[PDB]
Amino acid sequence: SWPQILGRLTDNRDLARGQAAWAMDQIMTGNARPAQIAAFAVAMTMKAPTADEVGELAGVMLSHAHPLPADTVPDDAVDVVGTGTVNLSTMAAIVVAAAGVPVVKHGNRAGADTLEALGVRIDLGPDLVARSLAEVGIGFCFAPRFHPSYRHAAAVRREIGVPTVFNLLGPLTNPARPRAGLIGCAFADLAEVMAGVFAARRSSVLVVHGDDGLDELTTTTTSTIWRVAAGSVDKLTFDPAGFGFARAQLDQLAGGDAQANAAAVRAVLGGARGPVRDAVVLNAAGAIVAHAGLSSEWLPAWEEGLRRASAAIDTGAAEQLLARWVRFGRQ
Amino acid sequence: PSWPQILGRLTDNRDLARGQAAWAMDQIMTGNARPAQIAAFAVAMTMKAPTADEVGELAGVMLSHAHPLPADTVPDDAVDVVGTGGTVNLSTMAAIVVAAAGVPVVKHGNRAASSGGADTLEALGVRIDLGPDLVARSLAEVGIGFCFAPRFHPSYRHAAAVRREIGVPTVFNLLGPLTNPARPRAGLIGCAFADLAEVMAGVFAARRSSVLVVHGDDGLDELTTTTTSTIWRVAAGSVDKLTFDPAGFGFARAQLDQLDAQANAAAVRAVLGGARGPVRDAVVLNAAGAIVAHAGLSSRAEWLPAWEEGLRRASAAIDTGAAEQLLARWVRFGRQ
Ligand SMILES: O=C(O)c1ccccc1Nc1ccc(OCCCP(=O)(O)O)cc1C(=O)O
Ligand SMILES: O=C(O)c1ccccc1Nc1ccc(OCCCP(=O)(O)O)cc1C(=O)O
Repeated sequence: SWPQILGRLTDNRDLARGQAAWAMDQIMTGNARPAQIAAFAVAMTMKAPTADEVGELAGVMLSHAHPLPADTVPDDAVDVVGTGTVNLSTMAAIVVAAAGVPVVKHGNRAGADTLEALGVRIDLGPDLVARSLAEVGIGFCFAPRFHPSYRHAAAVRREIGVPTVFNLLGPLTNPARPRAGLIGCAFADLAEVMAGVFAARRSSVLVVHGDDGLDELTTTTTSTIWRVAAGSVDKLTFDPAGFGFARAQLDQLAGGDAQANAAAVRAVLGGARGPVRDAVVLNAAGAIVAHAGLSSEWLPAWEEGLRRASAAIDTGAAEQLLARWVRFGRQ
Repeated sequence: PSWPQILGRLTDNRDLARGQAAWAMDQIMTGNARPAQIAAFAVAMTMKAPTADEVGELAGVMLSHAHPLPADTVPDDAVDVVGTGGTVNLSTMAAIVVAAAGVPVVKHGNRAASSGGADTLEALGVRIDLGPDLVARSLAEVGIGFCFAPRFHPSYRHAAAVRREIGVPTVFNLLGPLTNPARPRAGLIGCAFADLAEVMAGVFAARRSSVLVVHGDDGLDELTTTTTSTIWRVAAGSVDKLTFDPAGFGFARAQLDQLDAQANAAAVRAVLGGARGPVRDAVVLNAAGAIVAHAGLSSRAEWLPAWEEGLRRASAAIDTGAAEQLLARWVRFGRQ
């Protein structure tokens, strides 16, 4: 019951097995008042959620969500996304796909806004996302379309404004269920929890947190990486200087509205050089490294990832892929 | 100031700045707060661990919006007798006994949506839903009055609703006893939550009230006879933590089970009728506590002598039949 679960949380106790799932299921079946949703969200956040608990929450969401048709998602598909740099992750995603690694993203409007500004059709049913993945090499699951039952939880989150445990679930509830990815987490304390959740489902993932606060591999300083592979977690410090990347300023990597990001995307994929390109290349490589961690060395993998990412841009393959992505939505 | 700012601060486990709790409660009471914001605020403040300043701001806002009793109609030395709950039988009986001893009593409560304070009184034939003028007259003519919460705190209705929806106790559970609209300066105030009792006492202290905030070490929001009780003695803006043992005053230990509105009424009639037992003892104990608190208003009398006088007065109020008569007169007053 709610008094039971909420009571347990306000007493600063971890939940028993299944309780978080029950709570989430009530929320997802419209059997939860806004006050109950809000109380749970806040309490779960201030207690400090466990990997088990967050896993149960994402599990329920995925159990209710629209799936992609059987055998439409390649076994080695990847995600590139952050909890919240949507400009960097959107560009990295295009680059990774152009390098030949299938990419299936999942998001909402406020990084879907940027893709729409670029002329991409973001709101597609499972059948067409599958077609997009196969034919273009990339797909996007529009969260409101795939998680309609979450709308009540979505409204509460906007009403209270502040971040909660629910801010962690985006990368964990991709309806296409990619087994790999580059996952940004702005909250250092929670990044290890997310990595724990990915470890549980045996994903090959790099959970990343810039030491400057970015939910992305940064170039202004070092980054912390929770490398998830073989169901286990390794925590590393990462410095892109080891790969010849010059230090940049934080203000140089920041995003703007959909139109500004769209302009930045066209610039980078058009061959523009500077710190924005560098960050994109770096994060694209990270996703490729995660992809490699599925079927099997750290530095050689990175060096190869950086080559493939840079080439995907310089050959124009990334720019072409975007053009083909746009053209797909019209055909 | 905003909900994101305030809720963000609380979730970061920081105390609020001066005025923020007040701003939040004001929003809640002027209908400018979403149920989700209300619930988030109540839960977040609870898990952060509320301060006396913060709870004081909440109660302060509520009282600033409340309907007052008319000028010069509440005696200087009026007292409250109540618990946070979450012992209505005991506090109701204790209140009648205290009033019959000659200490003006003004209570504050609401009907229960499951049982509560007003329900016991209704079952006894008391008219609970009176306006300020009639509560004032009740207090003057009968020696006791009851402020029906919905009537005096109308703007609080949205907050009260959210309380029930989330179920679990929050800091909001402290506000009832802290927002008696007659603003009595003394009382016996029970708190079921041992952690928040000290906070309550701090709020009363800031007001320079003379109160015993009480928590039975068996969990009762009332002075118990089953074991010891923790009392936060509030007087002269100072809080003093004490442990109270009824055995020190000759009370035999009782079991918890020995302590429904129709059933509460029967228990009230029995005790006021002279029936001996653990229930009477508990009533006499808490009545005496209210009387000790009352004494702390004007005199700096010692702990022991004050209690012994309190116990004598409570017992006499029952044994002379004064308590029984006062209830009857209370019932007749409403029917007039
Ligand atoms: O807004 C609505 O009432 C609604 C109506 C139809 C379909 C979806 C609707 N809202 C949503 C449903 C799911 C959802 O889940 C998206 C997950 C949020 P996150 O990006 O993972 O953090 C978000 C919304 C929304 O209103 O934004
Ligand atoms: O229930 C509480 O937590 C509470 C605490 C302190 C004071 C009053 C409290 N309750 C209420 C206050 C106002 C109210 O308003 C009800 C509607 C009043 P009106 O019809 O507009 O005049 C209802 C309650 C309640 O307990 O349900």
